[PDB]
Amino acid sequence: EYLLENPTDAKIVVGKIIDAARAREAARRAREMTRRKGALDLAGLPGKLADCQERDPALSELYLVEGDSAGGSAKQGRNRKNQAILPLK
DNA sequence: TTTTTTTTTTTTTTTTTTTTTTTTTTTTTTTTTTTTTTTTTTTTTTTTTTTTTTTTTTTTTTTTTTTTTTTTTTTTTTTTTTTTTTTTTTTTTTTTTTTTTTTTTTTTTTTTTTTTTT
Repeated sequence: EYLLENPTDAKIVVGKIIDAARAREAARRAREMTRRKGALDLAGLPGKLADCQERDPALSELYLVEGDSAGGSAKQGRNRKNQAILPLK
């Protein structure tokens, strides 16, 4: 409600947050985009992998879990944008 | 208000690589054919007393050609070296034991929908 009420202060705070995010992004290591597992294309990755939507590394995670039951428990609750799961045996 | 620069994913189809279906050659495997072993009995072979006329060894002496013999010069034998094979320490790898962590499959039964063939 406060953000909707105060446009100028909200814009100033958003500018500060964007500057902080840019400062965080500048220091990261150089990299390149990577294909991710998807419905239309699998990219030759395992069936057990439950990959994420984010194509950029440094904004994605891989959770190495112990089995298929733990894999399902972690896959049900996660963030599909960043987090991926690869259940071992 | 019109007009100008740049950015990427698509019209893409062709080159490279990968994956997936194939069928010549040395190593297994089932068959027939030839080496082994145990019984019957069977004429047949073979073990053992008696007699007998034989034909080769032992009295005695003879010689000659194999046994004496010495010596030259070869040539098999032995020495060193190195290579090839055999054989045994050494190491590596794999399997089994019993409590732990993880998973993965094949079929019945009915009813309805896709998904190919005719």
